[PDB]
Amino acid sequence: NNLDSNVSQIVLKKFLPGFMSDLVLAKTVDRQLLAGEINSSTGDSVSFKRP
Amino acid sequence: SQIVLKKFLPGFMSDLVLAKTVDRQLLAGEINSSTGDSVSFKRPHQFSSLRTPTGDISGQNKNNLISGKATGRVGNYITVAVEYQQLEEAIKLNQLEEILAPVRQRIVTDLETELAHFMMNNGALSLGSPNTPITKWSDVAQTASFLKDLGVNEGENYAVMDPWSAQRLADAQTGLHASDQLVRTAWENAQIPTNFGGIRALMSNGLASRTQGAFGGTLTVKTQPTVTYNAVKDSYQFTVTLTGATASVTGFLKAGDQVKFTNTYWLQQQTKQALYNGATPISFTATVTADANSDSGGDVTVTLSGVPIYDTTNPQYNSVSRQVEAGDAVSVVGTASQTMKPNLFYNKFFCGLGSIPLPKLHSIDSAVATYEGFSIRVHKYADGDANVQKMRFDLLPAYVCFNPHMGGQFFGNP
Amino acid sequence: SIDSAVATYEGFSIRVHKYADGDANVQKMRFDLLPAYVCFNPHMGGQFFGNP
Amino acid sequence: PNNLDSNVSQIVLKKFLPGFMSDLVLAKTVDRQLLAGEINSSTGDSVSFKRP
Amino acid sequence: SIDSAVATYEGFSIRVHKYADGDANVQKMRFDLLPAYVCFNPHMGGQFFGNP
Amino acid sequence: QRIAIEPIYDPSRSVWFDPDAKKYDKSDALWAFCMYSLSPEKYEAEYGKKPPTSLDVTSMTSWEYNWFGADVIYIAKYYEVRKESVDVISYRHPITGEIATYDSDQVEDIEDELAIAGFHEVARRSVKRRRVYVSVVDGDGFLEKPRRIPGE
Amino acid sequence: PTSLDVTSMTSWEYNWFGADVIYIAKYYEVRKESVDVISYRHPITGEIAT
Repeated sequence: NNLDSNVSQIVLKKFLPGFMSDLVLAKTVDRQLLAGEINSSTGDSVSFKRP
Repeated sequence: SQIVLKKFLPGFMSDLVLAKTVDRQLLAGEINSSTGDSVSFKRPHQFSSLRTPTGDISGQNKNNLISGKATGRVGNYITVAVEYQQLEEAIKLNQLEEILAPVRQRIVTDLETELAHFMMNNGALSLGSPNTPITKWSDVAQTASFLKDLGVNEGENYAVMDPWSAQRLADAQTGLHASDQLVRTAWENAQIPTNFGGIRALMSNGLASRTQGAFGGTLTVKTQPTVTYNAVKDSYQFTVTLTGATASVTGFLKAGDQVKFTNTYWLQQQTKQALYNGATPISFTATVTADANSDSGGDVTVTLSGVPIYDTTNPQYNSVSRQVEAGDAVSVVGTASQTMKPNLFYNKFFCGLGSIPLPKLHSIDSAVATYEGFSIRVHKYADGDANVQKMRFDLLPAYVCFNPHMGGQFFGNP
Repeated sequence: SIDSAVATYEGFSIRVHKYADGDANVQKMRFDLLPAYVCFNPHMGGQFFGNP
Repeated sequence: PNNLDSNVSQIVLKKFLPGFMSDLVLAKTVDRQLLAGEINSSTGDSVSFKRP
Repeated sequence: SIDSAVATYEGFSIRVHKYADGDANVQKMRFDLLPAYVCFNPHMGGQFFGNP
Repeated sequence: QRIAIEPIYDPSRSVWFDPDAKKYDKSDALWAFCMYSLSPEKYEAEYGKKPPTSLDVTSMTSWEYNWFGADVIYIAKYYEVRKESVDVISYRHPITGEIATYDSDQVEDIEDELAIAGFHEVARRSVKRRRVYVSVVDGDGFLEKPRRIPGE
Repeated sequence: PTSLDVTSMTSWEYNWFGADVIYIAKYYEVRKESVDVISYRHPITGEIAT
């Protein structure tokens, strides 16, 4: 009869899994032509010539 | 007609797949004598980012840290008890040995029936029209496609179908053109493979049945619900009131019905972009939990599982494109009052299951019987002084629903 | 046929019984003792108070 | 504002505070040998001693 | 005058700063990463749909 | 390593053999069981406190007997025999005898041989061999993963 | 003061008279404990000695 004070409320130290997405574009876009060309000297933008 | 053989004729038996498929790991040895009647597990955190062109911005409007919970509780007792007169019972009968065999099966059958009821009452996702049965390969591939499109990866999914549906799919498999082994297996044994369209597929004779519940009228939302994360961060349930119903009927919306919000769409949970089903966007759906009637004026209040969070002060927890507001149009899937046996599809981390140990009663003889990985406590005693003996079988389960958005019901579509 | 034991305290023995009700599914315990007093001669004791 | 009271748990330690107690003097001082093991509820409900 | 760190994840570098307000007993952190995009020729890409 | 001899208690209600084996020795048998009792406190001290205790069912006792102790858990050790393909290695160092066939269990790096008293010679012949594994199980799952015992 | 254990054996169809007995028990433990072993290897009159 009315034994609720004996027990305690425990919250476990375990996290339920969440939701994840995928990356395909970042690994397929071109990344070598623009690799460190935007410097402190260059500024906001750079440019490439056209054939 | 007097002499009777000591062998009992064989009987009917169902199969047990749900208890084997659900996760029995997280909730194991957790409801002990100290925790009480409930246990709690944590929830993952999410964050949102800002877009600014300046760097010395040390004073701004930052994020917030809010922690959620998932609560698992115990159920009622599953008890089967018999009384007898020892003279007649021991005339020739084996004193509850021919009772011993079909009682554990009844216990586990009732356990899994209630488990299936719980799963379809708490599931959120829905697919296909209820009337159409399962006939082709797309009806099974769609579950895996949708569940991948939501974004769940941690775990491994399952789908359960009736005995008849497996045969029609195998008949469809029989018509394949190039796989000799598959064609031969389908022709001879009529057994579909394990991996069917990307999802493990299991065939179960025992699946529960539900009746949709009479309804009518173009329902609309009366009052804008409150779906903030502070409100729905502990239970993922919300209460909504609707109009446009009939005058006054009992059982307007029964437990397990699916209501669809037309103008609100699902979101991919991480990218926070809408879902597109090849030709049309996917609308949001919710499941009725308890039976709801309708009073005069067609005002129906109902509690639904699965919440369309669109909080504006904590944007990182949104799950739908737009907020549900007054005047939005809702629909109910299915026909008026037909009864059907639903098919299920779910992730591993959707609903748990556990069992509470039972101590022995003092000065009362007892034993423990093991069946299918479950322990049943059997007690014997002699209450009453009229040649009446009593034996009882006891078991105590515990249930938890982690996230409603990784499971639900699915049907075929034309 | 009832589970029982005894315990001791300050040179006194107390019998403890543990049993249960099956239908109501409850467990109960009881502790019992039985005393006995004698008075040999009333002229060998009493109550004393300080005189004024 | 941080609302993270669901990250902690209400806990009750397994420690009991001290209670109250009394003293036993009279039972120790009075005589027990004469009446010890002399009365059985089965045989009767009384015993007798003879005066000098 | 602020201690910081740099981390790598999926081949991308994120810079983290950690600081605190003195008079309010408050601790704050922040993460930074600067992207840059180029479109060379619009005539080598687009969107495609199924056709009947 | 040492070989010991141990007793078994409650043989009639503990030891179960393969139905197919019909010999007195039980030589023609593929698997076997050995059940023994434990206390919940010992079950907690070993194994783990996380999973509750689930014990096997035999339903043999309580046969006009007064049962008082609900603190006994029945756990069975499980014996199997398997036919496995293992590679033999033949060291033919001429000094102190040449012909010497050995199993892949001992490796020139696992045991510090370092070709001091051994030449690899031929180490490709594969032979099917009879091996015996042991495991510990209950009515719930695997308490200990199977491991081979040194015999036949 | 004296506090005594109980074994619930005696006074069993027997006449008790003296309540002046105290039951005291010795409790034995076995443990696996980490200890540091030291090896003196003095060459004089035998070397290895741990």
